[PDB]
Amino acid sequence: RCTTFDDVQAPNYTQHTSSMRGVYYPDEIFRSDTLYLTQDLFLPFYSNVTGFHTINHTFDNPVIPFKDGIYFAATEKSNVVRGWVFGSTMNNKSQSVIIINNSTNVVIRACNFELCDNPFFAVSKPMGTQTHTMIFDNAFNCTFEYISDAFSLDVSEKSGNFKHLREFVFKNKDGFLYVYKGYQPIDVVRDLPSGFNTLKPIFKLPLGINITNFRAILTAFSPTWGTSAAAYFVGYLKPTTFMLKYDENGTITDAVDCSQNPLAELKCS
Ligand SMILES: *[C@@H]1O[C@H](CO)[C@@H](O[C@@H]2O[C@H](CO)[C@@H](O)[C@H](O)[C@H]2NC(C)=O)[C@H](O)[C@H]1NC(C)=O
Ligand SMILES: *[C@@H]1O[C@H](CO)[C@@H](O)[C@H](O)[C@H]1NC(C)=O
Repeated sequence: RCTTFDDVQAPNYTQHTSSMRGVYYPDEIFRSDTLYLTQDLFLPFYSNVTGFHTINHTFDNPVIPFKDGIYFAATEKSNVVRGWVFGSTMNNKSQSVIIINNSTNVVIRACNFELCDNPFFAVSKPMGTQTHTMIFDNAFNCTFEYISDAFSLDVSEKSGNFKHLREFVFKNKDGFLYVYKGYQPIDVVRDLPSGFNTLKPIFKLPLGINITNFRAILTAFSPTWGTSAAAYFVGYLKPTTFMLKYDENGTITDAVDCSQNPLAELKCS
């Protein structure tokens, strides 16, 4: 059973900056102590980024075009952003893959899903426990199934600053859904803080599905819906030439966006 919310305020599509975020290890090669020039799908430095903010009567989960791949950040203190649906029609007329953390397991399922237009987890604000999981009402022709080892995640509403910055890069390449991940702690009340955090590949999903759109799977907090403060950010990957500095320990510690300006475009420098 799918549930829509009553009086949702429309999204504002606020604009923010990506600073120097979104850099990821572009492949599996273990380069070390070198500079590496490549042309790949990168998020250019100081690109515009769309901020979807959940607060008060606002609950931003619209269908967002996937295009050539995305950078996706989330500023969190109450584990609101819990997953994504990647697909095309977002109907059960086509294949979709759901990638979620449902508070005990990480689930990745590629099926013909009867998606809820307003998919959400629901948590009791007084009881502090997850009560509902309403993402789809039916599923058939399931093509991919992954369920992680069990864990225990704090689902309850928290107060104060956003303490967790969770970054991801999603690409559809060679029939695979590449999922890159990075994390860093923060303490901020708004916006996507400036910084640099290389993302590492965590999934290379052999789905082979058409992914033109996606939707964020969020968390409503009820005491009959309600919200808790959160925000995610979508940037679009573009074909760009980057120079990645692989340190002596094999770590990407710095990068130059060669299209940023002629000073950067010193071949590059
Ligand atoms: C998160 O999803 C997992 C996977 O569907 C759930 O684990 C399964 O739960 C069902 C009953 O709900 C059991 O029959 C299965 O044996 C479980 N599978 C595994 C691998 O443990 C889990 O219960 C879900 N968590 C929440 C909080 O809904
Ligand atoms: C999903 O497919 C079933 C039949 O397979 C159909 O009854 C249902 O209406 C579809 N979903 C939606 C949202 O229409």
